[PDB]
Formats: sequence, structure tokens, C-alpha cells
Amino acid sequence: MQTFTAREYLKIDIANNYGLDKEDWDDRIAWFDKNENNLLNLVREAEEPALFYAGVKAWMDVKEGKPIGYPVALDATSSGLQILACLTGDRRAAELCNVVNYRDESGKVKRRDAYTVIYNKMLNTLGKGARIKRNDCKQAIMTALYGSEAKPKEVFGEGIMLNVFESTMNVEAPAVWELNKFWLQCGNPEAFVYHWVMPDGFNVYIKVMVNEVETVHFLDKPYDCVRKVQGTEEKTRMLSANTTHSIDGLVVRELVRRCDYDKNQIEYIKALCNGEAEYKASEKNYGKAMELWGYYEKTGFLTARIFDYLDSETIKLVNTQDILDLIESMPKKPFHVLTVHDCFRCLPNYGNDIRRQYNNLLATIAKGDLLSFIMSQVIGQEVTIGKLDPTLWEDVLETEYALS
Amino acid sequence: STIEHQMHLEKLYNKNQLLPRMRQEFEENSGIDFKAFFAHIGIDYKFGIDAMVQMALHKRADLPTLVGTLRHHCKSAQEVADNLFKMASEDCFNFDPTIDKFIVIYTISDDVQHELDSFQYPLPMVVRPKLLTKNYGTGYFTCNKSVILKKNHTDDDICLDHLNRMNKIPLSINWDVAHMVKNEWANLDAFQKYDRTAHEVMGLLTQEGNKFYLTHRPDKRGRTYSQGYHVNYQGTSWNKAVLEFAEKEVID
RNA sequence: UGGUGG
DNA sequence: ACCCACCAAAAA
Repeated sequence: MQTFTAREYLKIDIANNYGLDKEDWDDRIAWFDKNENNLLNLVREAEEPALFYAGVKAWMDVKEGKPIGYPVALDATSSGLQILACLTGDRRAAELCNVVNYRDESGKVKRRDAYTVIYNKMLNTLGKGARIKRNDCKQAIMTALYGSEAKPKEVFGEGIMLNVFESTMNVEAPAVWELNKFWLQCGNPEAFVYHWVMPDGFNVYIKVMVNEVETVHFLDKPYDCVRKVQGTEEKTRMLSANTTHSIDGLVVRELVRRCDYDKNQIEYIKALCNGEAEYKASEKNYGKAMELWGYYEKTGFLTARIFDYLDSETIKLVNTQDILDLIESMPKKPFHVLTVHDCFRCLPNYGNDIRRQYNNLLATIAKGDLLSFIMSQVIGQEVTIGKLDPTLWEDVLETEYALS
Repeated sequence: STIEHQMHLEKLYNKNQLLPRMRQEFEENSGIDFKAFFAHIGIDYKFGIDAMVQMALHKRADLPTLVGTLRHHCKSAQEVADNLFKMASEDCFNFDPTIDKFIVIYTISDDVQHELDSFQYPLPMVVRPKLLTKNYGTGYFTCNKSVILKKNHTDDDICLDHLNRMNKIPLSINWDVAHMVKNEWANLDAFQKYDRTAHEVMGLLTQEGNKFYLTHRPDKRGRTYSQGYHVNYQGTSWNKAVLEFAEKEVID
């Protein structure tokens, strides 16, 4: 992972909003340096005019040494595919979506756009006039990862084009695709609700709501009146989307915990871990401290939320070395983070930290056993899914364009 | 004073809840006496007012759409559609068989529509939001609804700490960008409707200072959503651009 | 029933 | 037989 200056993240953000957000870091800064003196005139041709202008005005304020409140934005490149790649240890899927670095023959680390990569692979084998548009291909991919079978059948027909589409997916991301496959066969026909706990304690409850259609006559002509009602269904197509989204939700909560921290809480936990805190204990902390440490044990995901329940008595049940290691992996100065599920915004002098914290979380998901931990709750019995490459997590820590 | 301003903002939001506020236009504010008229044509009072309200919202609406909003009044789906014909035949509103829709006749005043456009949706807080300690209450001082979005309440752990951490981020308006949008965004490009009232709200919002807090609610999965229409770092690009941190910093 | 963001 | 959240309301 290469680092940048505070002013450089401003440069990248203004490039992004023009926008050349699919360009490499240095090409983006190169474009900026070229137009630095003419930015206000490009506002009218930028992809995000308002955001372009706000960033540019911020850049000017920075040149004059004025303080700014403008947060730059760094977005996950295909959040969902990244999470499925990490859960399954799918090194090939990771390379589609910047979970680990991809280099071309020149050897430069590239900002990959998974949907384009698969679009190219599909034209390459279909060849010789393939009647398929790049965006029809992106819709089919992204609806599939959330469990759709109807939409790729619509873009590719139900014949050979569809066959080539599933074949391409199975070579470029075998384990990710196999897992999506699996989620479909995971519905319970007797269940009214699915429930699972995230490793930071969030309780996910999904009520099964099925269509009830009362038919009605108005002027002796028929009208269908469909209202969502709680019920059951033989298959269900929702688990891949909901589980995956629960995890990017988790990444948001935890990322904000690690970035926007209370410096006084951090110093207390540090002393508490080193036996130097004045005695303080509450019986109500034990249950939660026990619960969250358990999730760490079962999953590898140690949440900084646990700081909320550690006291003189509760620290005895956790490994103090693991707690200290977590704090040391956090930014040396805290910062606010605004989030749009898988978009992240912060002041640019914290750019480096937010990319480090995102990387660590993807890497944590990659190293550990979160998928098994969640699937077991969904299907109602202990299951274990293995990594297809158990060392992927090592490379994840150092990846370049996870946020771009 | 800011506590008072916050109570006023909350006063407006609680007074302009869409459906209760619309009903007022057909009950205590109509020259027409819908109670008496609804008796005459044998239509249940509360049902008739609600159908009138639904027509002032949708303006035009196909049948399955309109019964959905009103289904909860009768034991049968059929009973609802019949009641709607009785009202359409009595000129409460028209049904045009060639487009298969109901078209509104009696609509709310323009003055009331503007207050609803300004205040029916939550606004930022101008004080620090209430600390959440149970899965009820969403940060404001006068709401105590379920914090989870839509009908998905639980009293199980939903990580209030994240909501509490996001809620105390102080934000402010970049008036330079905000003025840029109003003067020049239309020639750079639902937008007109938002912008018609956005600036008025932003000025009212910041009456006591350019500093405020957005409230945050989780959906059932644990995605986190900031609450509000006119001022929100989620949502539209013309919306995103105007928000910045209230705690500015010298970048270097 | 169309759009907004993800 | 695609997830969620939300808005938005239409013309002699």
C-alpha cells in the first residue's frame, strides 16, 4: 500500500469527481497537476459538478492556508464481491475487485473494475460479433451476486450466451460463485424469520414476508391486490444479499469505531491492560465482555466495541495482549468518518488511515472464520466452510485499490 | 435558546406528520362538511377522509395502489373497492376508465403543501442528540418510535454505540457550495421540488449557528442510514456537496 | 406506479 | 422467481 499526503488525497478526490475514478493513483494526480490552475472552469464538464466544486474550493482554501471541513471520499470497488472473495478465500475473485493487487505485464498495480474484466473475458471467448453491451453484463453480474437468476437469463437468454456467462464466472471467481450457488439451497421452508449475530453483537432478524394476492372486481373488471404478509417459502433468494450486506454494515460500524475513537477510553484500556487502572467493576459488563470475546475466538474479528465492557474484573477473561495489539493497529490520531454503506468520507489528512483500516478489516474477514460463523446460524446447525486460499489474508493487508 | 430552538424544530416536525396533517385539511379545515356528506352516501367517516387524503397525495393512482393504503379498514379487499366506486360516483373524485386511474378533485391548499414540503421529514438536531440506551427513541427529544427502520423492531442488541458515535459528529453547511447549486446547478444537470424549500429549511436550521447533528438509524441488517431529506450526506449529489464537518482542520 | 442513493 | 432504504406524485 503506497501512502499519500493530505493535499494529494484532495487531488485524487477532485480527479475522482471529474471523474477519472477508474484511473490509477498516480495518473489521477498527474491529471490534477495538469489542470490545477484551471479547475474552476472544469466544473461545468465534471461528472459531479457540485462535489467537484466543493473539493476544488477546498483545494483553494488549503493553498491559502485556510482550515477546511470538506471530507474526501474513498469508495469500495464492488464491496459485495470483495466480501464474498474474503469470506471464501477466493484469490481469483479478489483480483477482480482490488482485494489483492493485480499487475499487468508491465507490472504496475492496476485499479481493477471487476465488471469490465468479466465483460472483456466474455467478449474474448464469445467472439466474432458478440451481441452484448458492457452494461447489460454489469447488471447481470451484480444482480447475480445478490442472488438473481431471472436477470442474467434476461440479458443472456437461456442458451449458449448464458452458458458462457456462468462459465466465465466460475473460472474468474470459483469459490465466490460456488458460495452464491450454495446460499440459494439454504432456505428453510418452515422458517418465518432468520436470525444471526454479528461478531460485534448486532442481531440480524429477517422476517419472511410473502405476497398475499386478494383479487377484486371494480366495474365487473378484475384487479389484483398484493400485500406483503408474513409467511414461508420453499426456496429463498435473499440470504446472499442480506448476509453480505450485514457484513459491510459491520465493516462500517467497526471502521467508524477504530477511526472515530475516544482518546480517553483508549488510554484507560491501555492502563487496564497493563494493570495500572484504579479498580472499577460492574457486574453488568461481564455478560457482554464474555459474549464479544467469544466471537473473537470463533471468528477472528475482535471488535473495538469490546472497550465498552472491559473493567478491572472483566479484563481477566480476555487476552490483554490481543487488546493492546488492536489499539496499536488503530490510527494515532482519531478522525470522523461519514459512510454510505461502502463509500467513506474523511478529512484528507487522514486518507492514509482510512485505507489502512479498511484493508485490516477485509484482511480480518479473509483470515478468519466469519462465513462459517454466520452460515451456521442461518441454516440451524454447525457447518464449516474452508478457505480456498488460507493465505489470501496476508496479501489483503497490503492491497492497493480496495478503496479508490 | 438552542435547546428551545431544537424543541421548536421538533414542534414543527411533530405537527406536520404527512397523513395526520392532511386529514386536518379534510376535517377541521374544509368548507365542505365531509362528515355529513359521508353519512349521506353511506361511507364510513374515517375511511372517506383517508381516501380523500390519499387522493391529495397520489393525485393519480391505479386501483391496486389505492386499496393498499386503505386495506386496513375492511374485512375484505372487495369491500374497499366498492366503497371507492360509491365515492367516485358521488364526485368525491373521478375515475377515468380510459387510463384506469383515479384523478384527484379536492386537493390541499398551496400554503399547507409548502409546510408539508418543509417539515414533514426529519431535520437535523441543533443540539447534541439524546444518547440512545434502548432500541426506542432515535435521538430527538419527542419521538420514541422503534429505532430500526420499517417494521423490524427487536429489543436485542443492535449496536447503539455506532448510532451514538455517528450522531455526535457535528456538521455544518458550506454556503458557498449551497449557493452554487441554486444559482448554477440547473444548467449543469425531483431537483426543483427539493431546492424550492431546501434553502429556507437550511436557513431556519442554522438560525442559532451553522452547526448541527444528523441522526442515524439501522435497518434490520445493520446498514446505517442518516435520517433526513433536505440535509443529508447520503442521498443526492446536490445534497452531499453542501455538507462538511463543523470541526474544520488545517490540512497542511 | 415511477425516481433517489447503495 | 433481485437486496435494502427512501422519495415522488397528474392536465380541458
